[PDB]
Amino acid sequence: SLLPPDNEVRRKHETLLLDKLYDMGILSTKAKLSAVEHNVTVSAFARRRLPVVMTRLRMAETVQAATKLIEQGHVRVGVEEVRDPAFLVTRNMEDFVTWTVGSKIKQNIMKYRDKLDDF
Amino acid sequence: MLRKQARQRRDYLYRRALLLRDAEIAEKRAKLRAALASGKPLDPKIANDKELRKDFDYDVSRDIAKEQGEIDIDDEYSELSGIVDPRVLVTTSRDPSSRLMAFSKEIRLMFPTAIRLNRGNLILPDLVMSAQRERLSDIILLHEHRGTPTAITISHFPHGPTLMASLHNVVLRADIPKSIKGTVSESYPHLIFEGFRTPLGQRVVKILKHLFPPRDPTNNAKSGNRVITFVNQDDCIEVRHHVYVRTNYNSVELSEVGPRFTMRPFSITMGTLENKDADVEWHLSQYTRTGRKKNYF
Amino acid sequence: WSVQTGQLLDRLSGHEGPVSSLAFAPDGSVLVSGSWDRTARIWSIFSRTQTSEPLQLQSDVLDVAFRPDSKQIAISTLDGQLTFWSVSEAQQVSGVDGRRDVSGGRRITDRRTAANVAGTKNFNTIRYSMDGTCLLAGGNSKYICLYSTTTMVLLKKFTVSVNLSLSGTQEFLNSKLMTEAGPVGLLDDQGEASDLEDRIDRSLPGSKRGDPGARKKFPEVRVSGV
Amino acid sequence: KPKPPAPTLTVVSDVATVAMEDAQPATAQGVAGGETSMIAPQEVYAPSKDTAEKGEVVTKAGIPIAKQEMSREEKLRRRRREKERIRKAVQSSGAYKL
RNA sequence: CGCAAGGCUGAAAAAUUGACGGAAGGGCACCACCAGGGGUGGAGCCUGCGCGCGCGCUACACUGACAGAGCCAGCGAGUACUCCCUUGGCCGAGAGGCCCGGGUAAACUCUGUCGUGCUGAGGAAUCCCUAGUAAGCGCAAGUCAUCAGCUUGCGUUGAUUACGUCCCUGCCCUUUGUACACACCGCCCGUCGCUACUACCGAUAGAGGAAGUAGGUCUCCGUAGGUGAACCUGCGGAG
RNA sequence: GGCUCUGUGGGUGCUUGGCCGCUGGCCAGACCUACUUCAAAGCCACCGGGGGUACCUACCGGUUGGGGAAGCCCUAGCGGC
Repeated sequence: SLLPPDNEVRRKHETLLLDKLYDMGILSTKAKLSAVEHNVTVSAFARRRLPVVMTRLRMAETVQAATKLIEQGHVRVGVEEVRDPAFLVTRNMEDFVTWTVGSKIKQNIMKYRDKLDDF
Repeated sequence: MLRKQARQRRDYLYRRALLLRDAEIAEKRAKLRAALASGKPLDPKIANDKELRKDFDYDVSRDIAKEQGEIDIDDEYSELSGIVDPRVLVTTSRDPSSRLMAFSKEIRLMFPTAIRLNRGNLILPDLVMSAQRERLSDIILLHEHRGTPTAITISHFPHGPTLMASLHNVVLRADIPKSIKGTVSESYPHLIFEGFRTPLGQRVVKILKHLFPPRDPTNNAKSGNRVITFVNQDDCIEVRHHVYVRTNYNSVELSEVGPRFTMRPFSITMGTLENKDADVEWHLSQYTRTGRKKNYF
Repeated sequence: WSVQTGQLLDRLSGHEGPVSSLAFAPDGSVLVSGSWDRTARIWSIFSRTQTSEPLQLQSDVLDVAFRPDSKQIAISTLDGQLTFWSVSEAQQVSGVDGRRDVSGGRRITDRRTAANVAGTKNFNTIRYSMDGTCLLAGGNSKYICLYSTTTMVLLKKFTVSVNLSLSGTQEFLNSKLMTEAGPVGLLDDQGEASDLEDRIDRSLPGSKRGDPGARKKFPEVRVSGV
Repeated sequence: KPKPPAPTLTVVSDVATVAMEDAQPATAQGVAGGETSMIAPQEVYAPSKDTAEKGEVVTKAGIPIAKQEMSREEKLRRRRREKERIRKAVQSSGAYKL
C-alpha cells in the first residue's frame, strides 16, 4: 500500500501475493488487497487446517471426531498417510484428501452403501 | 479429477458473486479517485465513509490497472486465452444421416484444429466425461431435421458456457461438385465480427472467437489468406467462410469456400452441456409481449 | 519437450488424476505413465499414430519400472501389490501381493499397531536388476524386498537401519519409554539448552515436506530411491 | 504454483571443470578430463558480421569472402537472400506545346 | 438559437521493408494412397431445397413360416393423460349423462411341424467410415429456437479391415528469427520493383526516354643547508 | 470348565556393584566449620500488524551546584594545567 499506486513492482507483487493466498485458500477472492488487510487471519489459517477442512468436506461429522480419526490414522492426503492434525490442506489438495487403504471407516461407508467388495 | 472440476466451478461461482458485491462498492470508489484528481466536490455519503477511505488507500492500484487495461477480467477464457490452441470436437446426434455426417465434416474443416467423432452409442455424460478427460476446449453438437441441420450446441469446457443455436438457410459444402469445389485450405483463419455491441454481444463474440487457434501477431495484418465472417442483423448471427487473394493493394478477390449459416442463438447457459439445470445467462424470450420488439446482442 | 529444440512438443492427456511415475522404454519406443486414476498408459509417441493403451488397475499407481530387455514392465500400486505386465500384448503376466513383506513400522506418534499401520505397506519405488531377473522394491518402510520376476518369490529382505535414533526401525516399541505424558521421545526438551539458537523454535505448524525450521527430532525411516 | 520465470544470467569463466568441482585431495576425473575449458569453441570465437573485417563479409558457413572478389551474380544472390530473410521477418506555353 | 449547411462540377498509394514464382526437404489428412465395410442411386411414400434433386420411411426369402418352452434393460410420475365420428335404445319439459353395435421390450436360446412356391438387395457414378466405431434392435420423452411426414435421448447385440506411407491427390511449413552444451549442417534459385550514384539520348540551364553499378634497500661515516644536543633533507664514500 | 477384570515378577536395545563430602572409605558409619590474597574482560540475548505519545522507562546531547581516577608541568607544594 505504501508504494505509489502506478508502480510496476507494486502491481506485480499485488498479483503475486493475492494469487499465493488464493491458491492456499486463505482468501476467497484474488482481486482486492483489503482482503489481506482485514481477511487474512489466523482463523483463516486454522480453518485451512486438516480436521476442519475434512469437517467441511464431510469426511467426518465434527472437528473433534476428525481430529480423533486423523490421530488414529485413517486419513491420507494424496498418497501419504497423515498423522499430524495440523497439516495445512491447500486448495488443490482438498481434492486429494481421502481415506487410507485398509480403512475400517471406509469399510463402514461401503457397508452402509451396500457396496462392500471384499476383494 | 471430477472433484477438481466441481470444486473449481464452485470457486468460480463464488468469485463471481464476490465480484458483484465488490463492483457495487468500486462504483463508489471510482468517484473518490476522480474527485481527488480533479477537485470537484463529491457526495457526503462517499466522503464520510471511513472504511471506504481506509480500504481505498490499499485498493487504488487495481482501479488504475483496469483503467489502463493492464489486467484482464475474471473469466473462463482469460485463463488460457492466447496460450493454448483450443481443441474442439464436432459430433452429431445419435443416429446421424449421410448429409448430417458430411455437414459435420464440413464444419470440422471450418476449424483448423478440430476433430470429428462418431457418436454411435455414446451416452452424453460419458461424452462430457471424455471431453474433460482429454482436456478438450470445445464440443459442438449437431442436430438435423431430415438431412438438413437445424441446431448447434457450442459448449466450452471444463465448466464454460453453452450456446445453443438454431440453424437456418444452410447451404452445404457437399452440394457442389468436386470439379468446382476442392480440398479446403487449413490455415489459421482471420475472424471478423460485425454488429455486436451489447455486453451480451461481447459474450457471444468471446465464446465464438475462442474456438479458433490464436494467430501469430508478427505480420498478421498482411499474411494469411482465409477469413471467417460472423455478422448479425436482428440478433440472428449469419456466418460465411471465405478464402481470398489480394490481387492489388486496393482490391481483393473473395471466394466462398465453406457453408453458409444464419444461426440464431436461443440459450446461453453458464454451465456445460451435461448440466440441464445450469443457470441460464440469456434465453430467447418468445411468448412475451415485446420480446419480438427488443433486439439483444 | 525436446532437448535439441528446447520448446514444448506436446501435452499428452487421458489421465483422470495426477501422473505419478513415468518411464521411457530402454529401446526407446514406448512411454509408460502411471497415475492416481488407478491407471497406467502405454503411450506410443514416436510412431506416426500417437496412441495410448490403458492398463486398468485396482488402486493408485506408485511406481513404474521396465525390464532391460523391454518386453516386460512392473507397476507397483497402493494396495501394496506389484503387477508384472507385458508391453507387446498388454496383459498382466505376473503378480506379488507384498504388504506383509514390507510392513515394518510403528513410528513414534503412531497410535496403531505396526501390523495395522497402513501407509508403510506399499512399494514407492521399484527397479529391475541389470540382469532383468530380480526386482528390488522399497517404500516408506524399514524393509527392502528383493523379488524374483520369474518364480515370483522374495529372494531376500534387508533392513536399512538398526539406528534407534530414527523413528520407524522396530515394529515393537517397549513400554519403558511410555510415561504418563506420552512417549519419552516426544516431550519438547528444547528449553533445557544452554544456547539461545538451540532454544529458539522457528518451526511452522503442520509442515510435512521441508521447512527451514525443521525440528527433525526422530526422523522417519523411508527408502525414497533405489 | 512455483513463481513466474524471471530471467537470470550466470557468468561462467574459461577455467577447467575441476575449478567447478568441490574441494577434495584429488580430482575424480582422469588425466584427459581436466582440460575441458567450460565454454565451447562457439563461445571462445564465433565468426560473425560484428567481428568481421572491413572489406570482407562472412557467410552463413563461417568463411571470410571479400566484396571485391565476389562477382556480380553472387552479389545479386546475396542481396536476394538477405532480402528474403527481411521479408520473412505554371510553366511556359512553349514548354507545354513543344 | 448558433455552427455544421456554398458545387474547376456532371454514376460505373507505399517500398533500402514491396509483387510473383521454381527447386529441395519435412509434417499431416478416410475432403489422400492401401485393406475392407456401408450409404445414396432401381420400385413406391412424403418433409424440404430449386417437373428435378437428394434426406428419411416401406416393400423386395433362407438370414424361411407355424406352434410351443425359457430368459434378459435404461432413460421416463404437473389433481395429469384420453384416436375418430356415427346406427339404435335408456333416463332425459329442454341442454346432457349412460348402454349396445359399425367403420413390464425387441432381440436371443432350446424343442418340435412344412419345405424355394410375382409367395428376387438395386448400373455408371458419387459420398461416408478405423473400437463399444460400422451395422441390427426395440423402449421412453416432445423441454420458449427446430422437430410429429419427425426430433432427441436411452439401453441391448456388436464384427471385418487399416492403424503403415507421403508413391498418387492435396493441405500446411521450413530456406529469417525463438537457447547454449554433445552431435550434424554449411554461403537454395529466378523475373522484376524501390533507393543512391554514374555517365548516355534528344526536344524546351530541363521535365522525360533508355542503361549500368552498389631498478642501490638497510646501517654507519664525511659533508652543505634547515630550528637548535639530537633530528630532517640533499650529496660523496665505505660496509 | 469358560469369559471378563485386577495384581506381582521377567522380557519388550549388548550381560562391568548400593552409597559418599569418591586414587579412598562405608554399608552399625566417622569427623563436623575449616582455609584465605588482592570483586568482576567485552558483545549477543525471540513479545503478532498499523497507529498515538500526556506520564514512566531506555538511548543521545546538554544545564546548574558538588566530586575528583588519570594525563601534563614545575617556581616543589596543604602545589599548578
